[PDB]
Amino acid sequence: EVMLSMLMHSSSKEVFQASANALSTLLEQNVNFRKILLSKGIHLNVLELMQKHIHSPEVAESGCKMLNHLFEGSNTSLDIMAAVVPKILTVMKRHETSLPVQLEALRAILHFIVEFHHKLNMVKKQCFKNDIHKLVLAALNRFIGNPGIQKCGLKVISSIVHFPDALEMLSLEGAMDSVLHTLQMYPDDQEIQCLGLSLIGYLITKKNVFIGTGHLLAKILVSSLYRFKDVAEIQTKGFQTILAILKLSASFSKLLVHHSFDLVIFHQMSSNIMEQKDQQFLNLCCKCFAKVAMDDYLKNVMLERACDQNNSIMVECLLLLGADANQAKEGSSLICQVCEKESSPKLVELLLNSGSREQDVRKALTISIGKGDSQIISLLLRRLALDANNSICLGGFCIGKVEPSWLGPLFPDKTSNLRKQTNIASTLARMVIRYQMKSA
Amino acid sequence: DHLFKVLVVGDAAVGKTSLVQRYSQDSFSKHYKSTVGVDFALKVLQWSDYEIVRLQLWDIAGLERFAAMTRLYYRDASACVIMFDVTNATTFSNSQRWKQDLDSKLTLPNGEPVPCLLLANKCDLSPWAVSRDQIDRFSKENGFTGWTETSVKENKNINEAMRVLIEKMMRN
Repeated sequence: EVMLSMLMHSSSKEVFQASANALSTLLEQNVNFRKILLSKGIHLNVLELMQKHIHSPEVAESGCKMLNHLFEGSNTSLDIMAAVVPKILTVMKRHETSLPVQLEALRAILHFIVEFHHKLNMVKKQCFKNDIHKLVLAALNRFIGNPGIQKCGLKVISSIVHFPDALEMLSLEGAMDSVLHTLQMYPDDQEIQCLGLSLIGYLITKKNVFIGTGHLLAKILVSSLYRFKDVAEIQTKGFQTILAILKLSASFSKLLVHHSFDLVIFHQMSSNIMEQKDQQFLNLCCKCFAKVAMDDYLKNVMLERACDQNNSIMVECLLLLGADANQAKEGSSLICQVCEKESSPKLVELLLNSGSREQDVRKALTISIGKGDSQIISLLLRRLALDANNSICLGGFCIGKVEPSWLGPLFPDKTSNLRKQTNIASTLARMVIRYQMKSA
Repeated sequence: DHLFKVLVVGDAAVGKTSLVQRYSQDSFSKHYKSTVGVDFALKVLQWSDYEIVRLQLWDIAGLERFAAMTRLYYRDASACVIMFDVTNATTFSNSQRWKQDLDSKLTLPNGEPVPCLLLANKCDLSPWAVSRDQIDRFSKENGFTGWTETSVKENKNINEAMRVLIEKMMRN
C-alpha cells in the first residue's frame, strides 16, 4: 500500500518523504523484506523519481537513506551498478552543500560498490568518467566536521584505490593533502587513523616524496604511531606504509630519525619480544630498520638517542651493526654522558667492550667517582687496570679514596661463572644484517 | 542505456500476474490468485552491445474495470499491452474496452499511438485455443502493432512476442 501511494502521487515531495522514511524504517527493522522490494522494482523506480524531483534536498536525502537501508547486506550485478551509481552520483552532485544528503549518498555508495572482468572494466571506467572521485574528495575536503562522513569518505576512497585507472587520477586531485589534514584534525580517533595510515601507503607516488609533503608525512606518521603504540593493527599498517615510502624513495628517514621515530622502533622491539610473537610484523619492522641503517650519520644520531634512554637491548644490536662507540661531539664522550645519566651497568659494559678511547674512560672514571656508585666504577676499573698476568695496575688515576666495594668484582671470585644466554639482541642484529645484505 | 515502462492490462482472472512472473521472476503456472492492486516487475535486456535496456512491467488490476481508469497509470508510460484469456468472449469485449480507454487516455511525445499487442493468453487449453481466424478480424480492425498466441504455464511464445514488441517499441 505504501509503495502504491508513492507511485500514485509522484508529484508531491511530502508523500514521498514520509512514505520513503516509513518503508526505510520498516526495511531496517526486518531483514526479511530486503531483496523482496528489490525483486519488485523499487531501486531504478525511485532513482527515476529523484530524477523527476531534484530541486529539494530532503527528497534526495530520504532517497539516499532508503537506498542505503535497502541495499545493505546484499550483492548486486554489473547492470544494477550501471543503473544505480551514475544516478546517485548525479543526485549527490546536484545537492553538494547539504551534509545529510552527502552522508547518506556516501554510505549508499560504500555499501553498494563492493568474461565478467571484461564487463566490469567498462563499468569501472564509466564510474570514473562520472567524476565520482572529484565529488567525494570535494565533499570530504570542504566539510571537515561531523566525523562519520570523514570515515565514510576514507572508506570510499579506499575502494577507489584498489581502480586500475584510479592511482593517477587521485594523484592529480591531491588526495594526500586532504587525507593528511583529516589525520591531523582527528588524532584521538582509532578508525580514522587506522584507515588513513593504510591509505597513505597506497596513495604513495614519486611526485610527493620530496620536501614540503614528505616532511609533513613523516611528522604525521610518527605522531600516529606514537599515539597508539600498543595497538598491533595500527602499528602494522603504519610500518607497511613506511616500508612502501622507503622502497619508493631512499631520501626518506632523514627527518623521520630527526622527528623522534626511534621511540617507535625501540618500544616495538621491546614489546613484540616481551609480548606475543608476530614474525611478519617483526620482520617488517626489521626491514624498515634495515633501510634506516644506511647513512651512518643517522646511525650515530640513533646511538646518541638510544644511549640517552635506558635501552640496553638495542645498544648491543646497534653496536653489532657497526656505529663505533667514539661518536663524541667533544662536549662529552658517549661513555661520559651515559655514565652521567644514572644508566644501567649493562650499558657501560657494552660501551667498554666495544671501541672506547682510554682518555674518555678516565674522564668517565672521575665523573663516576664524583657521583659515588660502586657498580659503575667497578665495571670501569675492570677495563682500565687489570691483567692474563693476574695483576692490578691501578696507578696514575687521581681517585680521592678507595673502598672495598669498588674493587669487589675486580678479584676473580671463582665461586661461580656467570651465564648470560640472552641472544635477543644478537638475533635482532642477525636478522637486521640479513635483510641489509640480502636487499643490497 | 535506457529505461521504459510497459503497462499490462486485461480482464480479471486471466493469469495477469502469471505472464509477468514468467518473463521476469521466471515463475510460470502456479496457483490462480486475485490481484488486488497494481504490482511491478523489473526486466533487464541486453539488446545490443553497450546498450542495456530496463523495463518496468506494471500489471494493472482489472477487477475495477467499471472504475475510472486514471490516466496517472498511463502517465509517462512508454508502452502497453492487452492480454485476454481465450475462453470467454466477455474477455474479448473487455479487451476492446481497454483498447478504447487507452486510445482515449494515452499520449506520446510524437502524438502517435504507442504500440499495442494482442496476447492470446493460455492457448494450451481446450476448446477455443487456435481460433486465429476470428482473432484476425480485430487484429486488422483495431490497428494493433502485433498479435500473438501465448501460454503462461508453458511459456511457449512469451519470449518471442515480448522481443518483437520491445523491438517495435525501440523502433519508434
